[PDB]
Amino acid sequence: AIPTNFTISVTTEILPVSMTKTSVDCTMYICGDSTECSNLLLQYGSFCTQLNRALTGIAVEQDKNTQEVFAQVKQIYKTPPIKDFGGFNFSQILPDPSKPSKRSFIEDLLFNKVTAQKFNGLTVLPPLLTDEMIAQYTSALLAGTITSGWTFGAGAALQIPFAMQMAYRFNGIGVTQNVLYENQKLIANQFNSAIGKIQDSLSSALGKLQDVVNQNAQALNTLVKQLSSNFGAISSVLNDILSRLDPPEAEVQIDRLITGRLQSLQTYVTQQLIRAAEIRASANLAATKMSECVLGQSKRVDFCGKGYHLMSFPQSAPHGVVFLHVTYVPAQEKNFTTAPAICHDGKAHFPREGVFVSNGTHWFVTQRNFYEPQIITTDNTFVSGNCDVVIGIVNNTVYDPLQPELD
Amino acid sequence: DVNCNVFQTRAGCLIGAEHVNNSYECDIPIGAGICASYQTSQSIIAYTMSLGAENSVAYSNNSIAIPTNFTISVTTEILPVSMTKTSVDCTMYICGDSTECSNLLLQYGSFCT
Amino acid sequence: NTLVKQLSSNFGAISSVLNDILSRLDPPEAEVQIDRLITGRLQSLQTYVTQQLIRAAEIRASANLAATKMSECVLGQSKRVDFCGKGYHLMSFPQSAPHGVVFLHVTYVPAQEKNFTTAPAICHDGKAHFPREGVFVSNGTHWFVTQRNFYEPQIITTDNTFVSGNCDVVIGIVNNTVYDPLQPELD
Repeated sequence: AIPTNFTISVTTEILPVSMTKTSVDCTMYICGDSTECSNLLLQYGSFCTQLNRALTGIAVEQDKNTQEVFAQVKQIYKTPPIKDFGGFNFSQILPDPSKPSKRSFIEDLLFNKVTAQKFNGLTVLPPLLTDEMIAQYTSALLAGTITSGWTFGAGAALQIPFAMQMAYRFNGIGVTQNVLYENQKLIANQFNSAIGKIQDSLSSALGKLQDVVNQNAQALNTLVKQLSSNFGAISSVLNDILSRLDPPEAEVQIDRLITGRLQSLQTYVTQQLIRAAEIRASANLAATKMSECVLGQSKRVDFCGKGYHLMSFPQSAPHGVVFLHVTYVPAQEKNFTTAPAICHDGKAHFPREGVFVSNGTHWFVTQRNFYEPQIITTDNTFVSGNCDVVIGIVNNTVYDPLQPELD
Repeated sequence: DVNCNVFQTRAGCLIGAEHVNNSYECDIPIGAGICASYQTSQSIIAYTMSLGAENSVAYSNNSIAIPTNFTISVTTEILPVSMTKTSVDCTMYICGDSTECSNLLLQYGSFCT
Repeated sequence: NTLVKQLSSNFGAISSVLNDILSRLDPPEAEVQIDRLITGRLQSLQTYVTQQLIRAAEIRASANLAATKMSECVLGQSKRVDFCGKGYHLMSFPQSAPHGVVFLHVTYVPAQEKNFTTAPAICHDGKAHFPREGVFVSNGTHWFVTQRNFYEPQIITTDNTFVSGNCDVVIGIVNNTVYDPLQPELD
C-alpha cells in the first residue's frame, strides 16, 4: 500500500509548567494574640526550622522550572517587517502591534479560557517573571523559527526563506522535496484551514490547567477549617480559654492546640512537597519538548504530536505552556503488486531506497513514502550475486539508459 | 506587603535605593519583575530588568547564510548521582539509659517497623 | 544537625533528659512525662525519614537522567537536539566525581558566515532541475551549488540534480545553463 494523498493536521498539547506560591508563618498561624502561646512554642522551635526551610525550597523550585522551559536562548528575536511566506498566514501567532500587550490573538483566547486570607498568615509570594516577560519569550521563538528554523537555538542566527525551511522537514523522514513545490498552493490552504478548526474548538475550559488552580485553592481552604477546630478541647480561640481560667491550669489546653495545629502544618507542607514531584516531572517533560520539538526536528516516534513531526509553535499560558505541532499523516492510498528483486541477464538487481511496484501492465520503481513512478535504470539499483539465491524474484528487462547515450 | 530614597515599587516598598531610567541585567531577584544591583561612588540602585539584545535578520526569499567557519567548544555538565547514607536506631535515639523507657516503647513497636 | 537540637528539646516538659525526671519523681507519677518525650521524638523521626524519601525522588530522577546521557552521549552519537551539550554533539568523555559525575561533551558551533543569492530550482530545456541535498547559491557573477552545512562550491552537473516536471509549475525558479559533464566524455 503506497500512500497517494497526504493531510496536514495540527496537534495541540497542554502541559503545565509551575504553580502558585504560598508562605505560612509558624507563630502567627498557631498564636494570634497571646503571651503564654509564645512560651510553649519555644520548646517546639526545631519544628519551625524544618517548615521554614521547606517553604523557601518550593519558591526557588517553581521559579527555577520557569527559567528552564520559557528561557532557552539569550537573544531576543523581533518580527520581520516582511510578511511574505508563500501563502501561509502567520498573523494569528504574532503579537498585535496596536495593543500594548505583547500577546497574540491566540494567547488572549487561551488566557480568558482558563478561569482576606492574609489576615491569618496565609500570604502569597509575588512571582518573578510578569505577564509581559513570558509573552516576550514566546514571541522570540516564533520569530526565530520562521527566519532560522534551528540555528537560533544552537548557534548564530542565520536567515533562510520559508519556502526552503519546509522542504528540509520532509527530507528527514523520506519524503522528497519535489512534491512540496508541485503542491505548494494545496498545503497553503490546508494549513490555514487547520488553524480555523482549532480556533473554533478552543473558543468554546482546559482541564490540564484548571485542575492545577483547583488543587492549590483546595489546600488553602483546608487550613481555614483547621482554625475553628478544637482538637479535643472546648474552644479553638486561645483567648477565650485564658479569659475564663488561670494560666497554671490552662496550660494543658494550650499544648493540645499547638500540637493539633502542628499535625496540619506537617501535612500541608508534605502535601506540597509530594505534589512538587509531579510539577517537577511535568517541567522537565515540557522543557524536553521545547528543546526538541520546537528547536530542530526530533526523530522520536510519537513524541512531538501524533505522526511525522515537522515544526512547532510554542505559546504562552497562565501557569502552563501550549504546544502547537504540525503532523504529517497520509490520507488515501493505493495497492500495487510489489516485486522484491528483478532478474535480467543472470544478475539480481536490488533497489537502494525504493521498491518495485506493478499496476498490472508495466513495472515501475518507487519509494515507500509517496507515489512517484519512475523508470528502470542502472543508477538506482545494484547487482548482488546471481538469481538462484533469492527466494522471491520476478523477471523484467532493464531499460539501460547508458547504452543509447552511445549511439 | 507593606504599602508606602523612597521608592514605591509594585512588589513592595524599598527604602534605600535610587531609581534610574536605565536598564541592565538581573543581579538580585526581588519579585514582580524587580532586579536590584550595586552599581554607580557605587550604591544600591533599582531599575527595570532587561530581556537581552533585540536583533533579527530580515526575511528574504532570495538570500541564504552559509557557514564558512567552525569552532570546536567543550561543554561541561555537572549532574549528581547519589548521596550519603545514615542509619538511625529507634530505641537508642528515644532512650539512652533507662528501664521504664524500654516498656512504653513496646506499645509503639509498629512505628519502628 | 537538625536532630541535634531535637535531643535537648523538652516538647512541653521540664527536662529533655529522661534520667533527671526519674531521679526526682516516682515512676507511677512520671509516666505522663515520658510519654510526651517519646511522642515528641516520633514526630521528628517521621519527619526526618519522610524528608529523605522525598529527596530520594530528586536523586532518583537525577540518576536516571545521568544514566541516560551515559548510554547516549558517551556511548554512540545521540541525535537529540540540545541534550548532549549545546549544539551538534560528536563524542563525550565521562569523568569521576565525589557523589556525582562530570560530563565533557564536544560541541560543533559555526563561527563566521556569508550571504549568497539562493536559487530554488534551475530551468534548462523546459525541465526544472531540483537538488538532492544541496541548494544553488550565487556570488553575483556565477551560479554554484552547495549544501547547507559548509561552504563547498561545485559545478552544475546532472548526477547531483534530477528533473521533475516542467518549468511552468514552480513558483520561484531561475534560469541557468547546465554544464552537462557526460556530453564531452563522448567526443
